[PDB]
Amino acid sequence: EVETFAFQAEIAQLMSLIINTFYSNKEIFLRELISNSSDALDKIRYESLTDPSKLDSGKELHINLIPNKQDRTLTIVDTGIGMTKADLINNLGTIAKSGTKAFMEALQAGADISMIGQFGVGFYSAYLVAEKVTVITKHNDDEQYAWESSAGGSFTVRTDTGEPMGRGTKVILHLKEDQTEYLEERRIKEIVKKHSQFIGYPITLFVE
Amino acid sequence: EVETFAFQAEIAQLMSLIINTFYSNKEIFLRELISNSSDALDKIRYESLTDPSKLDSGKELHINLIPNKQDRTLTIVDTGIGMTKADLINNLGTIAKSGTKAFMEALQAGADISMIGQFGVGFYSAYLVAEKVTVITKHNDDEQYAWESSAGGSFTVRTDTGEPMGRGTKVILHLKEDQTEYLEERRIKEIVKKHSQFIGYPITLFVE
Ligand SMILES: COC(=O)c1ccc(O)c(OC)c1
Ligand SMILES: COC(=O)c1ccc(O)c(OC)c1
Repeated sequence: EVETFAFQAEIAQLMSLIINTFYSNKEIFLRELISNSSDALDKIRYESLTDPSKLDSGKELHINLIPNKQDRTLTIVDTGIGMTKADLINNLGTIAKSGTKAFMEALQAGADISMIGQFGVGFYSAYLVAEKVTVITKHNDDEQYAWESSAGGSFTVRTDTGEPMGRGTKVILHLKEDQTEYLEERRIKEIVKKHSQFIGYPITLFVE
Repeated sequence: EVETFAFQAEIAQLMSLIINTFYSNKEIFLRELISNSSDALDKIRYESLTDPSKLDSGKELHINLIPNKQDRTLTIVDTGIGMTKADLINNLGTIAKSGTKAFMEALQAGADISMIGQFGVGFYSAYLVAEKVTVITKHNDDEQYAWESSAGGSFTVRTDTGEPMGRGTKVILHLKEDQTEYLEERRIKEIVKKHSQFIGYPITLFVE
């Protein structure tokens, strides 16, 4: 049982701007997703300070990067707070409609695509490299869900019955055919060291 | 009725490090506080998406900067989410104990004080310039409280009976005697334009 939703107009415009603008510095998508993971891990850590049972669903707070050259996917897994169904539908827990407005203004006023995360909409930079993005997520207060979108104006939500994850978010990037450099160990290491060296959680790059 | 609490050891060490290290670039405190305000304004905006009555306590989302040369105070007011008493006691809603550990590591590994906000403890940069900091805060789910600290290991919390604020946080910076440049309109404008030009809420600098 799949539900199909329309992106808000402003988010659909932001997505096609990302997909359609000539912009070579695509590697910033990973920085953006790891930061979001870091924020989600901060929120569950904070909750746990006053309610340690919040961590019943898994105590280890970390980030895994899993390339798979067969499936052509790069997956970012965190054991952060997770998202509820309502969070997923509301632009994955973000204020994306006003974040998009602020980002658009900035882009006229001289800004570039790499500053996207300053406007709270760094998630959508996933579309610099992915033809399709699948987000599996489990929050303590809800069931496990899968969100999916290949852009074009709509996303689906379904309850996910695949591999239980306990708590956190997996962002599965189905990479565009010319973006397979982001599955190479060397290149992912370079990028993590470049843009994500002061993240306060361990980041494990899986090998194949 | 005032309660006096001990800072966690790690926070007390972070504070005296801020107070005691030779570091000229003190102006970053304002960037750090405005960002925290921006995050708080993002959280109430998000909550309001699905429950517009959240905004009953005030619909305008913004930031005010109020210098007062008489009192020698610079106050940053936001109409963000606010903090509960429990948030105030738990390091003002932050994961400051692990943020301090990550920041300390980074400072050995070559980092400088200006990167503090990357470790989620930018609030404490207030002590680059303030001999004392008072935080008045009102969350929808709680009463209005005042938190206060001149560092030295302890902070107080009291319910605040002064001017009702509706919803949000006021950070009152009692500036060190040699830090009065941060009360000059020109200097605050310069800093806001330098470090806080893509904040997605209006920032009003009051005049005297
Ligand atoms: C709370 O939201 C999250 O847990 C979360 C985590 C990772 C992400 O890449 C993400 O995109 C918005 C959201
Ligand atoms: C939710 O926390 C807040 O609303 C908040 C707002 C402004 C600040 O400067 C701050 O320091 C921690 C916290």
